[PDB]
Order: sequence, then structure tokens, then C-alpha cells
Amino acid sequence: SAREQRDCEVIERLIKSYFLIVRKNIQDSVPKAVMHFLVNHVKDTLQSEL
Amino acid sequence: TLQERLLAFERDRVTIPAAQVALAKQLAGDIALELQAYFRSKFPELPFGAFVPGGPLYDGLQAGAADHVRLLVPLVLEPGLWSLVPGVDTVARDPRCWAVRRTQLEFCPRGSSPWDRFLVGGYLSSRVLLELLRKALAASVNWPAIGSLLGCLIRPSMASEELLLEVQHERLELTVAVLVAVPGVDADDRLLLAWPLEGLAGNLWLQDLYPVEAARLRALDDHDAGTRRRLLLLLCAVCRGCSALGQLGRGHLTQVVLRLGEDNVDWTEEALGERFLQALELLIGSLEQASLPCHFNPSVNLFSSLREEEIDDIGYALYSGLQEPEGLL
Amino acid sequence: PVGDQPKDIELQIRELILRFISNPNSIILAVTAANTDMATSEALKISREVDPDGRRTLAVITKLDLMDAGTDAMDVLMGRVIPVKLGIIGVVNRSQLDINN
Amino acid sequence: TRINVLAAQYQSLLNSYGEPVDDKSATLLQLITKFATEYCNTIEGTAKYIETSELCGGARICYIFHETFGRTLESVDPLGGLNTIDILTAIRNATGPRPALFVPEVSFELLVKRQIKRLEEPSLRCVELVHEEMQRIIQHCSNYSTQELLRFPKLHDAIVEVVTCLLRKRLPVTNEMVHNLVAIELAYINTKHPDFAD
Amino acid sequence: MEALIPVINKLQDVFNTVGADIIQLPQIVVVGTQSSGKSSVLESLVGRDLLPRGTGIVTRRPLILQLVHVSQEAEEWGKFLHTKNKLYTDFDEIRQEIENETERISGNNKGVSPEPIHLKIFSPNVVNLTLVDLPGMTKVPVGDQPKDIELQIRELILRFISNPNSIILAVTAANTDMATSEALKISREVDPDGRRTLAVITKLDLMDAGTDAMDVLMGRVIPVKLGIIGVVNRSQLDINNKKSVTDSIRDEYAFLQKKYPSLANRNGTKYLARTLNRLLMHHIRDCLPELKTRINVLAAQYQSLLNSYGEPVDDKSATLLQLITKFATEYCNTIEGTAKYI
Amino acid sequence: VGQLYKSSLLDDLLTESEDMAQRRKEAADMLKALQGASQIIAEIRETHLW
Ligand SMILES: Nc1nc2c(ncn2[C@@H]2O[C@H](COP(=O)(O)OP(=O)(O)CP(=O)(O)O)[C@@H](O)[C@H]2O)c(=O)[nH]1
Ligand SMILES: [Mg+2]
Repeated sequence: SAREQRDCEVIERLIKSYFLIVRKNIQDSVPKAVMHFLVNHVKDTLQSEL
Repeated sequence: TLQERLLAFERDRVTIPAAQVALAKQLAGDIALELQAYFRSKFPELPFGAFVPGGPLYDGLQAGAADHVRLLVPLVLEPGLWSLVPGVDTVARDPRCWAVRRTQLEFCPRGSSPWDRFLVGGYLSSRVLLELLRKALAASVNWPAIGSLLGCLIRPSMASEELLLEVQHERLELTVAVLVAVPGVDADDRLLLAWPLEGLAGNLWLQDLYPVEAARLRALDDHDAGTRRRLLLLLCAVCRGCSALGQLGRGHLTQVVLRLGEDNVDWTEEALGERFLQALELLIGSLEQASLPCHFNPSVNLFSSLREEEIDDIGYALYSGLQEPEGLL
Repeated sequence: PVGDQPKDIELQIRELILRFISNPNSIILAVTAANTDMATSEALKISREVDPDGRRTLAVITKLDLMDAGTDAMDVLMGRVIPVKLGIIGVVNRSQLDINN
Repeated sequence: TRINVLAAQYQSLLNSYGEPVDDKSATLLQLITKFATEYCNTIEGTAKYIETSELCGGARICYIFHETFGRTLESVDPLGGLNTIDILTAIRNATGPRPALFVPEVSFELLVKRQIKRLEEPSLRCVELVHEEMQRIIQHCSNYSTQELLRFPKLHDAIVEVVTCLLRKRLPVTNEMVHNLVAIELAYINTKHPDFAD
Repeated sequence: MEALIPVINKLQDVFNTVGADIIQLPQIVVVGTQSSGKSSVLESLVGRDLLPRGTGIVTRRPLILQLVHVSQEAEEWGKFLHTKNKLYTDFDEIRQEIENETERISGNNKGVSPEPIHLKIFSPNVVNLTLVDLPGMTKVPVGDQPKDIELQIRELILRFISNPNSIILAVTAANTDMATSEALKISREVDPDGRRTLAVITKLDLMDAGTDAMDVLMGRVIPVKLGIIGVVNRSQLDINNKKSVTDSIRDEYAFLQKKYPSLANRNGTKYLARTLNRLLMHHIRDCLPELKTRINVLAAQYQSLLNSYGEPVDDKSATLLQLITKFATEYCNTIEGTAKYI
Repeated sequence: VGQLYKSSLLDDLLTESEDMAQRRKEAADMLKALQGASQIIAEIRETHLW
């Protein structure tokens, strides 16, 4: 099929576009989680821990 | 000249296309009817009357989308069980606001009326009423059915109790001010509006004298075939086309025009320019005093919510308007 | 204005009240009967003239034993009707007969 | 003839309940299965009972996540609280006891956070609204199938109770997540963000 | 009403302990043509001869009856509005006082007053309930009646039956045509679907011999949401002969078993009383989710209050160190101007 | 830490406000009333028995 291949190409474009949106968000999301749950946490906890 | 400019200004800035006006009026009814049906099924326990479209759209000339469609929701209180009290008479001493008192509890105890769901202490809660009805509009109402039915995008606002027509297919956009209020009087004018007071008791109500003011200006014109409301309509468009007057709404202009209306001068269209400048002078003077007492209640200073310096600056802007009349048009 | 009272006896008494409650350094006891409408408490109404926020005003509800049967002041007591910085406290006390007895 | 007609009528009445159920176990499991199936289908919008009515079950939550929630957030700030003069005070405070050659980045780094904190409330409200709708699915579900569960009313209500228990079990979990999500935004500001330049 | 007495009392405390208003029971309003048996129906719900009774015209001024539950604080007594706090342990005086008061306003010449009589009845074995005894529907203005007395009485009926929160008892005599029941005819004006209207067929023992109301009873002629229930009761002679309840039951039961064997156990006044109890139970059930909703709301509120302190701290050491740390941190940050509290 | 972090002070300095304790106690007690309102809910169930 050819028409369906063209429809598949549309799907591929939708996949790429949405994926990149998601990935872009992840690029900021993770760092923040690490800072929040690990870095900033122990930054304050350690004193009481020690 | 000013006279000529005002005449053109009406045609160019007051008039809002009749097609949009007619469509707005149709949708005003359609929205009302949908909400009537919805409230019948959503609040079958409450005695909601037929909802009434009104406001500038009907009250004047082709206002169209220039201002809100006013939509009355009739809180048919059970005569004898509820009574009107001045806010100032209570601990929450605010004469501008009103309370609805529950009474005859010795014959009809709380729980017997459907309105007792809003009974706090011994008064009807405008606040809880608003919370439930705004929630109904916010989510409960099937706006996808309304949009599908009427061929448009209609949804709820994010403030007070207003609705937005994001776009009717026939190139029309507008907003609706839903006025939930107790029928009130047999004159079909004065209402007890479910007011959203944030301070004191939020259960308090607002005495709605809009249609009273509108009817008064209508009557004053009908007394001598005058053009008091035409001046008001011109002033409304002037405020729409002047950011300096963004602090002065229809209500502000109404109080001024009511004061003007109570006079015996040349009220014909030929002296629009004369009375225009007179309107500016009266308004500016009030601004110079930082005081605009409501015509039907002088204790209400409509400039009390505005900064004195800004009030004066508005007067100065309008004063330059006196200097160059047509510059406001 | 009754008996030997003046036309403005309401205002006279009002000013006589204000003479004392206008002082920040005071405790205002807003004593109103339970069988009356607390929402219209003149005690609180005048208190708000000198203490609009109720910072030194305590709401007092007396004659709870005479309160209109079938009704309550729970909403008043719980601040649902009347918010008071010092709270709202009810009172039961002697009637004419209980004083005389 | 009348005797025959009446018999059909009485059997038709007997067909209103069908059977008294002597299986118990399988019956219960079927009743549970059917409920849960249609319950989940109602969430999907794929339920057999597509009675045209008020928006509910599925796309009502879509509504919540757009027409309610999305709009709610659109109304928030973005310039709310930003009094120029108060900010000037804030950046003087940000400098602190020392002298400065230029204004600290602390400035917006804290002022933004204040506005971000305002985004927690309506987000949690959204969660609550969904929780309500998830309960409304039961009300929707009670419009059908129940007629079989009317043969075991006690069971019927027990099912409902269990469902809402589960909903309440998962409620605070989501709340914690949403709280955390806001905290994550508060945790760090990326001035190298691809959409952020000046 | 029987086990309902303690059931309901428990169901009062469900509101008392959450600070809610107690569910109100629908007003009991009896309607129908003159001498259909209206007052007698209400009498069977009390067990006392509190109402006037008789042929032709008797009730000539709506009675507002307020049944009153009495606590453990006269064992049983009444009280009329127009006699303030006068207590009536004499229940014949009560009936007679209704008669007196009726004549005082409505008169004693077939005239009907629009001003109802208010009466409270007190007992520790009864539950709070509002009931209304109405004048019979008419057509002809007789005695002191007005040209529009039909409409007056109609409006007097509508005054009560127009309230959704009520039970309309459509009392019509068996020996009349139920299909023309004015009771139901006016009921349909406020309740066209019959959702809160119960059809009552009295004087089955006087039903025209050779005929029946099976089609009415079975909904073939008259469809009623609350069903159709027949009644047997005392005649003029049986009232004057003081026929006991047991005697009335025996005659009712035997008659019904001989008349409608299969419907006899539905017509049976006891069945009706149980049905009415069920209707009240349904009325109760309707708002039990609202009750539960409040319970849920309050729990959230109380937990929110508990969240104001969070915990009582069983760790001590770590807690103290954290409190110290946080203070010193923000203290030093305040020095820097880098405090969270800007 | 040197001054306040003592084992005795963990009982002394760490003493809760009674007014606060009573306030929260009342909240808990009202919640206990709502635990009692599970018997209200039991009564809700009981009203289905008639
Ligand atoms: N045989 C018989 N007589 C009955 C029955 N019910 C009532 N009656 C008789 O019918 C007459 C009317 O009874 P009553 O209860 O006063 O009727 P009512 O409809 O209230 C009269 P009004 O319309 O004036 O108020 C009385 O004489 C009473 O004895 C019944 O079931 N069977
Ligand atoms: Mg009678």
C-alpha cells in the first residue's frame, strides 16, 4: 500500500513532534527532581544527621 | 464641529451592527432557555422562575456585544417566610448591602423551605447560593451540548457569574452577566441580587436599581421626547474609545446622566454638542471633588474605589476634552 | 425617647458607650439576649465603631435558657454568622423569679 | 384462553427477576465483573449505557483538565503580586548587609516562586474535582445493571462502598504527587530554558 | 408508626451529632368529596376520636394537626394555637374544641372558612408529624357558602397539596365512580403524575352490589405511583355503637376476603399503615447519602484542623535538632538577606 | 546544640501548649464523633431493614 504508507508518514511525524515535546520537558524535569529529592534535601538534613 | 462629530461618532462608534445585536438577543434567549431547563433538572427543589434577558442590548440602541447580556435568575422566595433587612441594621453595618431574614419559624421551621439549604443563623446565604450556582455553570452545565445546539463556543467565565460566547458561527462574540436575584417587587424592577461580598457577611445581598435607573432615564426622555439616553450612549462609546476613562463604566455614566436628566434644557439632538460639554463639566466637577454620589443613593460614592490622583487625571483628560471636544470622539 | 429621655437619647447613650469603648485599652463585652437576633446585636454594632475588627470585643449571648425554642445560635457561636477575635460565649443566668427566689 | 393469557402475564412477571440464584459464587463474581467492566467502560466512554445526558464519566474529566483546570491556571497571575516598589525593597533585601555592583538574581528567583506556590491550590482543587467525578461514575453506573443487583441490595451497596474506599486510598497519593510536582518547580529555576531568553 | 418511634429518634441524633437540620417528614394532606371518609382515614392513623365525623358536611375549616414527640422530661395531651399553652389531656374536649372553633369562624350552616385551625398533639409514643384535615369538595353553594365555594375549597386544598413535600391521600367512596374522583382530579393539578398521591377507596362495605373496583385497584382504570388501597370503616351506626378496632378489623378482613380475596391483603388497613411507614422510610432513605456526605465533609474539615499541628512528636531528639537547625539557618539567612521569609 | 540538646531538655523544653493540645484534641474528638458517625452509617444501613 502507498496511501497507507503516507498515512504512516503522518503518524511518524506526529510521533516525532510529540516525542520531542515530551523529551524537551523531561530535560528540565529530571534535574529539578534530583535537586529537590537529593541535593537540597541532604543539604539541610546532613547537619542533623551528623 | 462637535455636533457633527457626535452624530458621526454615534454612527461609527455607538452603533454595534444590527446583525450581531439580533444574534446576541437570540442567544440571550437560547442560553436562558437552556439554563432554565438545566436548573429545572439540576435544582427541581428550588422555585426558579423563567430567566430574563436584559441590559444595554435591549436597553437603548444597538449595543450588541459592547456590554454584558444581563440574565435574571428568579429566586422565588416563599412570601412570608423571608423578609428584607438593611445591612446597616445588622452587626455587619453596611447600608449598601441587604439581608434576607428567615421568619415564621414557629409555623414553618427550617427544613420546610427549599431555600433553607441556604439558611445560616436566621438569614438566606447569597454566598452559598452563588457557590452552588457558579459551580453548576462552571462544570455541571453541558456546554458541549449548548455549543453543539446553538452552533457556537459558549463557556463560563473565570470571575463572578458571567458567561462567554467565544464565537457564534455568524461572526459574533459576547459576554453574559448572570444576575441571580430575588424577583423582589411587583414593578418588575428592583431586585435582590445574590451579591458576592467578600468582607463582613458574604451572605449579604445587593439592591439592584439598574432597571429603575434605566426606566427613569427612559421616562425622563418620554416626558419631553428628549435625548438623555442618547447622550449616555455617546458617553459609553467615548469611554470604550478612551483608556483614560477605563475607570468610569456604564454605572458611572448613568449616575452623571441621571443628574443631567433631572433638568430642563434643550434635550433635542441639535444640542448633543452642548449637553456633551455639560456632561463633561458635571463629571469633571465630580472628579475634582473625588465624589460621585449615586442618584438613587447619595451615600454611594462611585469614585471611592479610585485613586484621588487618577481621578483628577481623568478630570484633566476630560478637561482637555472640553478644550478639544472632538478629541474624545 | 421615653419618659425623661431626649429625642437623641439613642445617640446620647451611644456617645456614653463610646466614651469608654473608644479606648483601645479596654475589654468590650457585647451582651445580647439569646432570644433576640444576634446578627443585629447593637452591642456588637456599636463595638464595631471603635473596634471594627473585634480585637478587644467579646461576644456574649445571655438568656440561652430563654432562647426561642426550635432555634439555636450555633452558627453565631461558631463564627459562621458573627466572626469575633475573642470568640463567642453564651450565658445562662437568673430570671426575675430566680433572683427573687 | 384467558387462563393461557394470564399464564403468559404471570411468567412475564416472573421473568422480571429471572431466578433466585442457587449458585452464589459464580453469580457474585459475574455481578462484580459486569459492574467493574461497565465502570471502567464508563471511564473510557465505551460503556453500553450511552444515555444522552449531562457530560460525565469520561470526557467530563477531559473537561476538568481543560475547560476547568487549564482555564483556571490561565487566570493565575502572571504579573500578580508584582508591585514594582515592593520588588525594589525585595532586591535590596536580596543584597543584604553588603554593598552591590548590580542586582542579585535572587530577585525573580524568589518572586517567581511566590507565584509558583499560587499554582498549587487550583491544582489540588482539580484533583478533588476528579475525585468527585470518579464517585459520580458510580451514580451513572447505578442507572443500569443495578436492577440485577436489586436482587442483592446489600451486595449492591457494599460494592459501592468498596469502590469509594479504593478512590480514597488513591486520593492522597495523587495529592502527594501534585504537591511534589509544584515543589519540583520551586526546587530549581532553569534560566537556560530553551523558551527563556532576554 | 411503631418501631419508627425509636428508629426516627436515632435518626434525629444522626443530625444532632453532626450539627445538621433534621429531615422533615412530608405533610399529610387528605382530599376528596364531602362525606367520602376523609376524617375517618386520619382517625385510623391516630387511634383517638380527635376529629369530627359524620354525614353530609362536617369538616368546614381545614385542621392543621401537629403531632408532637414528647421526651422523658400529663402523659398525653393536646394544645390549640388559639388557647396558647392550655393542655388538653381530655381528647374529647379537643374534638369538641375543634367543633367549637370551627363554628366560631366557619359557622354552623355549611359555611367553610379559609382560616384553618392549628392543633398540636403530644405524646411520648408518637413522632413529630404535620397533618391536614380538609373540607370535602363540592359543586353547589349551600348554606353560608359563596358562589365560588367549590373554587374556595379547591384553593384551600391546593394550599397544601401544591407542596412537593407532602403525601396526598385521595379519599373517595367505593360506591361512587372512582374514575371521577375529585380527590384525584385536584391531586393531578399539583401532582399530575401521582408521584406523591395515594389513591384511597373507602366504604368498600357500601360498594354497589354486583360491581367492583378491581380494575381501579389494579391500575387498569387509574394508574397511581403509590398504588391504590381500599378501606373499610365504621358507619354512623358503628361509630355510635362504638365498634372496636378489632371488630372493624374482623368485618374488614372478612369482607375483603369475601370481596377481593387476593387484594384483601393489600386493602387491609394494616397493610396501608405499613405502606405508609415504608413511604416514610423511603422519604428517610432519600437523604441518607446527604447525611453521609456531611459526615465525609466534616471529616475532611477535622483532619484539616489536625493538620494544623501535624504530629505530637515522638522522636524528640531529631525534632529538636531540626527545629534548631531551621531556626539558625533562617536566622543566618536573615543576616544575609537570603531568608525564605522575604 | 551545646545548650539545648540535652536528654533532660528533650522532656522539658519539648513541652506542648495545652491550649493547642486541647484545640487539636477537640478536632480529634469531633473526628471520633465521625467515627461514631460510622454507627450513623450503620443506622443508614439499618433504615434499609423494614
Ligand atoms: N360504612 C362505612 N361508613 C363510613 C366509612 N368511612 C366513613 N364512613 C361514614 O361516612 C360518614 C363520613 O365520615 P367522615 O370520616 O366524617 O367523612 P369526611 O369525608 O371527613 C366528611 P367531610 O367531607 O364533611 O369532612 C360518617 O357517617 C362515617 O360513619 C366506611 O369505610 N364504611
Ligand atoms: Mg371531615
